[PDB]
Amino acid sequence: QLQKQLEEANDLLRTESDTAVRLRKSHTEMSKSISQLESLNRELQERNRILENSKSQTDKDYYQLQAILEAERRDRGHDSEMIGDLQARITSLQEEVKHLKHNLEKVEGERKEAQDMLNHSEKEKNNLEIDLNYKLKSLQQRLEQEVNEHKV
Amino acid sequence: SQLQKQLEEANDLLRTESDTAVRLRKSHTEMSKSISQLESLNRELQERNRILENSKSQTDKDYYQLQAILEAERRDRGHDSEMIGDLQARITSLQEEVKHLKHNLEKVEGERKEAQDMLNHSEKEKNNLEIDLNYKLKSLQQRLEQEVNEHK
Repeated sequence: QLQKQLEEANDLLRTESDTAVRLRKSHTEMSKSISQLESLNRELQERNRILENSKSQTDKDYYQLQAILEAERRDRGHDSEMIGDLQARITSLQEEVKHLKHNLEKVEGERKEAQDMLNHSEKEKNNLEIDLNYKLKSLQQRLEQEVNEHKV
Repeated sequence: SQLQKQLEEANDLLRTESDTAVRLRKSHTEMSKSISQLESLNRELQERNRILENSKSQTDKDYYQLQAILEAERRDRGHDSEMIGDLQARITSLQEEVKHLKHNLEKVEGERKEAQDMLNHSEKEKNNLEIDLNYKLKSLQQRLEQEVNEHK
């Protein structure tokens, strides 16, 4: 009868106030978890902020070494210009040497011919002087030998 | 009809209770959404970190490659500098060979000129001598033979 109807509402009202205790326990554990998670996510957010700046710093250091590389290259470039100009100057000097040598030779040849002509002129003139000297004296001797023939 | 009011309490409570059992079933589904979205953000945040750490690490590797390019290419500058010195030496030798040839050419051409002058003096001295004597001998000879003939 009703004794079986209240013995039911008994077991039911029990499990209800029972599972209400379990829900309250459920909810105090989820309060505790979401609070520890809010304090953890705060940490991961900060390690990330740090990572980011870290990576951005690594970038700057890379770029900075590139800038140094591109300056080196700019200098190695001036060395190649310089080497090029020394080589060109060398080439020019060499052909100048060649040319001057060839001129030396030629002028040296012309000096020789000149000296040959000079020598011949001097010898020819010398022969003349030697000849005239003896012959003129030979005239003066022949006249002397007549004068002195009758000197008493 | 007094206990009928007690069944108005119970009825009314089994509705306020059946109602907060539905506000819960909804609350819990709204929370299992948040938590699912947090899991999302969390996998995303973890992804960025991974990419960050990887991009950062590839940059470190590239940095060391870059440094190696600097060292390698800086050897080719030690050689460039040794060359510039050698070509600078080859150039001073040549500038001297030129200085010396230019000198020799000036002298050898001086010698030529002088030999040409001496030759012109020499020919002039001789031909003046020959001309003068020729004239003086003519008169002396004629007048002697004016007499050698007036003998007969």
